[PDB]
Amino acid sequence: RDHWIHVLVPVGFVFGYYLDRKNDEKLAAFRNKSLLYKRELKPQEEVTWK
Amino acid sequence: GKRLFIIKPSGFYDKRFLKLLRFYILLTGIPVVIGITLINVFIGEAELAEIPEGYVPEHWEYFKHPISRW
Amino acid sequence: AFLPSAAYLTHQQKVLQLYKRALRHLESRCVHRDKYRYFACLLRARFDEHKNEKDMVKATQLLREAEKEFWHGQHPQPYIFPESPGGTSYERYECYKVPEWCLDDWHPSEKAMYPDYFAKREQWKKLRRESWEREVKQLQEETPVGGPRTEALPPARKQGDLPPLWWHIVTRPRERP
Amino acid sequence: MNLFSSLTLVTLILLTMPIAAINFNTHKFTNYPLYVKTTISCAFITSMIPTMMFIH
Amino acid sequence: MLKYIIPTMMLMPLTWLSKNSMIWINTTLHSLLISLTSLLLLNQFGDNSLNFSLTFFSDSLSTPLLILTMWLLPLMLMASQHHLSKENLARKKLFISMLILLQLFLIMTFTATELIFFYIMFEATLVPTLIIITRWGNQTERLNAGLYFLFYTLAGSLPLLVALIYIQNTMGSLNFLILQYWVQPMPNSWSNTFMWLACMMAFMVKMPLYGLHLWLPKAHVEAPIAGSMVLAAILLKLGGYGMMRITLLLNPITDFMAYPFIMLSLWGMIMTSSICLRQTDLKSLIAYSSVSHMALVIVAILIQTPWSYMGATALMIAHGLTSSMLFCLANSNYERVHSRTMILARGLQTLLPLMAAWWLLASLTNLALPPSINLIGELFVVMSTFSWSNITIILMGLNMVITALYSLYMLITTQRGKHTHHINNILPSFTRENALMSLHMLPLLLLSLNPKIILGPLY
Amino acid sequence: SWDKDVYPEPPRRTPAPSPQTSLPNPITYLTKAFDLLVDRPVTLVREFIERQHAKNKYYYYHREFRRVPDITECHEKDVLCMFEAEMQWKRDYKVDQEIVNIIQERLKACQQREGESHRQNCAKELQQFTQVVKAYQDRYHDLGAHYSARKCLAKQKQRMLAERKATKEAA
Amino acid sequence: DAPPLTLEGIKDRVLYVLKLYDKIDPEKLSVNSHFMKDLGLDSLDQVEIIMAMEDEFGFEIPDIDAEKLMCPQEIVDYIADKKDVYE
Amino acid sequence: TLRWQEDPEPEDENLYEKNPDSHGYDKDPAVDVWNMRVVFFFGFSIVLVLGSTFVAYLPDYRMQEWARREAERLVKYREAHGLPLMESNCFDPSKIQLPED
Repeated sequence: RDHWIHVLVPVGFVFGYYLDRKNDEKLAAFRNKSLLYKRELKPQEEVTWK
Repeated sequence: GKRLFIIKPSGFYDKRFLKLLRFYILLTGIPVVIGITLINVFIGEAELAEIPEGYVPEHWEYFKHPISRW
Repeated sequence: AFLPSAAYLTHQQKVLQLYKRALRHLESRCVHRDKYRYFACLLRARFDEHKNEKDMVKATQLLREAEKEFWHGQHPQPYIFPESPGGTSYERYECYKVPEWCLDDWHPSEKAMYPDYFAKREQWKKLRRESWEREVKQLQEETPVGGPRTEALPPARKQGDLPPLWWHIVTRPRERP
Repeated sequence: MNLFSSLTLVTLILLTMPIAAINFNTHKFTNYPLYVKTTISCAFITSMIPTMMFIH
Repeated sequence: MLKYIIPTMMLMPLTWLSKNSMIWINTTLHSLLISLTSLLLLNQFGDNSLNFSLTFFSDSLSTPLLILTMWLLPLMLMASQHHLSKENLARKKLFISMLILLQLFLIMTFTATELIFFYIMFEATLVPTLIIITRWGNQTERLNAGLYFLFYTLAGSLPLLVALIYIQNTMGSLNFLILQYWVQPMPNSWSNTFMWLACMMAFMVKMPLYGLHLWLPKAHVEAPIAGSMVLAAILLKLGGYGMMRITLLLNPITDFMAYPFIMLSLWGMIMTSSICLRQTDLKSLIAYSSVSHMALVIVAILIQTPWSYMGATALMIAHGLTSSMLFCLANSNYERVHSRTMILARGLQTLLPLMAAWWLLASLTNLALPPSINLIGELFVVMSTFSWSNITIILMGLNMVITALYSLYMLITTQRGKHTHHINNILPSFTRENALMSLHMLPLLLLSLNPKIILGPLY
Repeated sequence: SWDKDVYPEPPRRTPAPSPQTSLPNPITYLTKAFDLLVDRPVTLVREFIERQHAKNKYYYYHREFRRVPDITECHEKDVLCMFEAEMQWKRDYKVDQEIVNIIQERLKACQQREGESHRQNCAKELQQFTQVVKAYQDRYHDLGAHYSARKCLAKQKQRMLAERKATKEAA
Repeated sequence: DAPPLTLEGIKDRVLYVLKLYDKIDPEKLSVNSHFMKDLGLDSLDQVEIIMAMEDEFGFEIPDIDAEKLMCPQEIVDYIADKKDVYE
Repeated sequence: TLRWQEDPEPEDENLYEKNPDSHGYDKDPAVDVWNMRVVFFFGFSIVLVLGSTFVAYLPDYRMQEWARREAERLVKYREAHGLPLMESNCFDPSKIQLPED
């Protein structure tokens, strides 16, 4: 490819964006446990947020 | 008759910059304005209503304009 | 006391300048023309009374006393011509006096609108660059050693050449461009 | 009530229109001072109407 | 916050593997892409801040600074590509890498929830800035300027490190949210007095405070254009941000301990402003104007009222934009005439009309013309200081004269009058310079339409 | 539209036009031209837009917050409960700011509507404004830029201590 | 406004105001007539002549150039230089 | 006096001589035009216009207007039951234990 270098910055965003999502999986200790948003789970809803 | 030569600095480059700036602003300004007008005319804004019993809404359903919800 | 031609001002020059400014101030005080004529002829008689004075120190004392008289008798706001310094429209059009070298920075697209003018400009620049070395070689051989003693410039001596340092006094912008 | 506010803000918007007209210019304007003078005279009429309404 | 750090650190392979003719295009394109990406930090809530992880967070104070930094990097890339056109390729890539490293350090300094991480990268911002100033500065005095800047900063900020470690040992944590919920009042003692001084003096130097400002009219002058942008538009605001963060823990000693420093700014912003009336140097004039504006910011922070805090945020953003634009205009004039003195080149409106229009608009935004955000910040600080005391309005009002008294003065001698006869290399304005001016100014006037996004976290 | 109980307005009383001259006033002719040339196309365009909006309907809701225990029943240096208490306090603070804004808007509307008899006909609005300003000042003033629920609780405790002491002096 | 000037026009003007002087015979002077040499005038009369020039053409001649103009053609040349005539 | 070997200072280059259509970005004309196009496209038509559209349509920034709606509820409650429009105490004074003195 003559100009493959122009994928260096965008995909480095996307993978980096994905990393932030993984951090949410490490911070779900109080998911559907906060006193303000404690709510019974809807049918066919395993989690309130991902 | 008897017209003289009015000596002035070259205004070609500044006029070229202004033309380029207006063109590059308008090139995406016209599509976004058309998009906002089409959103507001056809799809339109939401209508405020009370929360139905046993139904919880999404977070993006708490806002009025379609672009804000999006 | 600050002149490009002479180092100093002679006594007659001081008397003439005093007569000029005194007549101008009297014209300012005496707006109507006939009254101005009366007092201008009176001032002319007063200047002509001591015309044939041979004692230099007496003439100098009379000059100093006349300066004191004039400074006591000024108009607080005298008449200034509109284009003279201090006037209403002095240096008004200096925003319009664009120097000609900006024409060298013109685009070829706008240079095509004036073909004959730019041909004449090219031949003028050719004449300047043809005569510049002749002008400077005249300048080195004319002035004495130790630098010029006066700001006056020599003219074009020989035939077929131009006076030295002429470009910025010929191509100067017009008063009303 | 509806004629009043509409005509007053029309006077204001009509006054601010030629600024955008000259700022969005490309060519040499065909006697822009005449355009500005006509705009201001029309705005004078448009502001004369609610002054008459206030007088009434 | 990983979605902005990773592309910024991937900009270095982008600028190190590019061709010898397309480094500027690629770097400007991708930094503009990152500036567009930066708008996703506006998800702010009226009660809670935006917390990403244990390491990074961003409330409504850091967000305008982050957007300004990642918008400012492409502007430096476009500005600093003319005096480096003849430079060697490797040194060009090293300069771009220094700019990229400086942006990375800044945008992770503004988001650190823990205070010692903030200190570490607040001092990591020293190295690329100093390298740029002492390497690509022009004249002899860049070395002395770099020494002055580095030593003022470090000698002011080592006791800040000592105090922060003492806070970590005493309170038990340095996280800003924990400190927000575990803050204890500081009683009256000499130990607490020197605690306040150690916490404050680093930001006092970096603000700069009057009497500690001697490193500004050197480092803002000998540095190149991109160095001038970062020196006037982020780092001073970085000191202000640190001051806003660390004034939380120093209550209620501040209610008297801020008493001298306010005076040191309240008189100080007079004197430096008067210096701009009698400055023979354009860059020095802009630097002393920056001193005066940041002294006004210092007073606003020290009186600690809500209106003063929103005024300080708006003032910091607006002053960063205006100072960067003014430095760009002065650098364009210096490139054209090859001297920095203000009186050499006169009457440039006859030759450069559109750049004269940009000069007029920048000067108008400098003297706080309404409804610009400069006037909004200045006004809010004025209201808060009038609530603080009455006679302060005099110290405001006189300043409101003197500011204009230099700004229009800066407008006259550089643009009005009869032009210099012997200077005949005044080329017409490039598209690059005009694009740089428009990209500096149009966000400011657009921010005048919706200012509520820069009015601080307590808006 | 808006709700008239929150934003009160008196029923208007418009006099009938009873002219005493024969010259026709231009106001009536210009008004008739206004509903001819302006109101009809504007209303037609709005009718078309309203039909297009009635073709595609969807709703949005006002977010409701349940009550979390406040800072008075929160253990000290227990961030898990104090965080929720402080969030509730800040939400309440913003709501009270908008309430005071509503009362200020009421006062300005009363003054403009009454015109030249505003200092007699707007006594109730001024009294409501004074009451809400007094309560806001006693609730939220002099906290600083670093305001929190603990500072508000300390200010309220000091105010109740001063009130109890002043009662004890005059008892 | 501001009608154009010409060399023969300004020459006619300076001669026309010169024959209205009671110290000068109109049947003797020409365009190369010196004042104190060919006409027997005085230096003060030259000063009055220069002030008449200023009041005629509406612009003031500076003194350091007023002390040098000695013939009507010299005044014509100075006015032509100062007004940029015959473009 | 003899002095060291040193290149003289080069003359100042003009970009308009070899390229009268130069935009001032680079000496290469194609690189010049492409740099100008990249700057004008990604600066004005990508960040500025779309950023203004994004900021103009922010979804209820800082909950601000929401509080207004909540006020339009609360007063509607507190003007209907005869309650005071605003209490002078933030918390309930019953559940506060003052120190004895």
